[PDB]
Amino acid sequence: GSPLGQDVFLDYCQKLLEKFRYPWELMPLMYVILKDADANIEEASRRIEEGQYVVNEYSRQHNLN
Amino acid sequence: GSPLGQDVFLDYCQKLLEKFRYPWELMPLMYVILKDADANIEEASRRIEEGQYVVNEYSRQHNLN
Repeated sequence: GSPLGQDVFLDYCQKLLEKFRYPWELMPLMYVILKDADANIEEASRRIEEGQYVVNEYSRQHNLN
Repeated sequence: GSPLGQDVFLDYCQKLLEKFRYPWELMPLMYVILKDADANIEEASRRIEEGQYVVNEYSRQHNLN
């Protein structure tokens, strides 16, 4: 019923958290992102990445001049 | 999206960013979360919430504060 399945989950977060070196308070975010990407960092990172670029891109196109 | 497919998306993001008062640098995260919750803040917030509690909870059992 509840093996490491959860522990690993937080472990990936700490890793996704390390991959993006996010602060310790964004664990709830890293946590959800993985909940969607089946918890697969490689599959979860591709989202954040697009996100980082996505958001940044939205900032490049507009350059907030 | 070219029409109101992406813009709305960032709108929810900025809103989710406001609902949780997250800094402006977590738009890539608020962005992904919405990507999983059909972009519906209500369905997306429920995850974060469980997340905040989830992580916080994991912080109580082990007592990390």
